[PDB]
Amino acid sequence: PHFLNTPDKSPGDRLAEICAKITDVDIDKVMINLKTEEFVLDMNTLQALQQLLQWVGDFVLYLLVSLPNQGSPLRPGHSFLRDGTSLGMLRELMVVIRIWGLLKPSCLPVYTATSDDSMSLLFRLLTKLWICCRDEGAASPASDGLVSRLQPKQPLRLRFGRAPTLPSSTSTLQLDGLTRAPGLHLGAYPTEECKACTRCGCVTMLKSPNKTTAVTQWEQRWIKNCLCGGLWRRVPLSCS
Amino acid sequence: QPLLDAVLANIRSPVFNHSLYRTFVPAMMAIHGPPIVSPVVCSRKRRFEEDERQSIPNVLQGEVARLDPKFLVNLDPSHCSNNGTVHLICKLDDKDLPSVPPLELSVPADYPAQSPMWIDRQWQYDANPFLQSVHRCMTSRLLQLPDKHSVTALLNTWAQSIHQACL
Amino acid sequence: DFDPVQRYKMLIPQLKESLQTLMKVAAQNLIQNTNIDNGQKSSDAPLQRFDKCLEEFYALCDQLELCLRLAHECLSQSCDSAKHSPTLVPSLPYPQYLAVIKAQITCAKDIHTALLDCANKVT
Amino acid sequence: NMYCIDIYCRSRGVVAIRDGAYSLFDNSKLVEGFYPAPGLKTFLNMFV
Repeated sequence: PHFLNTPDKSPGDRLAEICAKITDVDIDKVMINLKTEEFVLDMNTLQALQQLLQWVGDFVLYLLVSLPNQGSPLRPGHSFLRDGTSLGMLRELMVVIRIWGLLKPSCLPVYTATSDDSMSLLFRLLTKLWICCRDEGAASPASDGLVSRLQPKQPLRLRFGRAPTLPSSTSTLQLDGLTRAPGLHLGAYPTEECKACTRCGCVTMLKSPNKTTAVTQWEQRWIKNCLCGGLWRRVPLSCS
Repeated sequence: QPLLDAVLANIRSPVFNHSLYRTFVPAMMAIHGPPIVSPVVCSRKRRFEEDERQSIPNVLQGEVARLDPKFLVNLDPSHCSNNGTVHLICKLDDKDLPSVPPLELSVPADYPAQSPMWIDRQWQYDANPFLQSVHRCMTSRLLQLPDKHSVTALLNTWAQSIHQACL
Repeated sequence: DFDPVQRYKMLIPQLKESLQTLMKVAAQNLIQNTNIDNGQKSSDAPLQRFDKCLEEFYALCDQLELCLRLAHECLSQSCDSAKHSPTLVPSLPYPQYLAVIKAQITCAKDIHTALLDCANKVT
Repeated sequence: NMYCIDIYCRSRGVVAIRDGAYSLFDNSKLVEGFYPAPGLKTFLNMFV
């Protein structure tokens, strides 16, 4: 909904939705195919770089490196990548952040090295599996070889926001009345918390003030319950 | 020479100590690969229950455990439980001649004082002339004791005065 | 033909200056990252890779360490040779020296076997 | 002092091997030192 576009013949929502029906590869061509002007909304756009850009980049890169992990200790391995619609949303995100980088130089780097940007081949292989994952289609072997090898731009250690388990149906429960024994989305996951770190349902545990300037959309969005995040806890800042 | 990192750490005022994560940990985990530098489980309860709750401050306990077996300390009427913590009712049961048990009520373990108080002395000492001389000698010795202590110093001085002033 | 002392002497200033340069570029990357994240974008300039810096630093460190270790090994070899053999080489007859070395090895092996049989008899 | 390798064990039995003359980016440059390209070490180890 960040489309604060000038009045046009149609709305930005339906236009970004129909952007899915686009060319095969080279998103640098898709951007000129649809539009490139009416996307800027603020000069102080430096909000998703330190928080979201690295996040979405790590997510898509893990989605890449997951392909050679077909023989994983799981029938679906780590994930499916059989929807395409979500991948279409990811493509909309990557093209709009390409426009952002064209406008605001605080774009999303490759996070390791050798940007020679580098998201081009990434988007290319995403679309290559897209034609294999749009609708009523099976997964391809050339894309396997294309994704198997890795460049000097492939980090690791992704968050994987999830909740700790509680499988005490009739089996086992290692707890008492007190003394929990120890064993994030907008980043802010250091080694030991040094802020409010408002605990939440599953993974958030985000800081209460967040030291924000204009990213108030997220904070004002997560004041109430969250997805598997109604369990807003007050876990103390027992840093160790 | 590289004070630049020092002034940068000085600059690091904002609470978001997570940018340095993305700044440093990629290359660190790349060139150094100990993802588990301590896979040993660490889950211990710091404070469950730890208290004596059944005796006096054990400082005086460890002190009185060292004294000679010729000193027999007992328990007086309950007026030195926790704060005063000491009712030095002692008997010099040994080969030497016996005498009147001392009082020697010291103070909290901080020790801004000593034991000798001598409450029951008023009639225990003036009645017997020899015991009166013993009391005189013990007072003269205690006054010459710079900052006497809880059990050792007081009882030692008392015994030596009792067995020196025989004459 | 470079010498271990010479290679050490020429590597130490390169190591120091590489340390200085990598620390400077690390500070530059840190202040740029903070300005882009904490404050507003002011450092409108591309930084460096920052990985090659400490990578080549560790490379030169490993090189220095292994060459100094080789020099130490050479000195230890010379010391043990002078202790276990007299300084004589083309003066001493080479076949006689080879036979003496073989006899020394056989004698050491015999002493080791004797101590091993002793330990076994202790068992 | 030539053709460095680097093996290291981290998991219960997992010991990874790499060529120490690449600097995490082979297409860019080299380590200005020990000679790279030890050869087909990958298949040599994959033998077992």
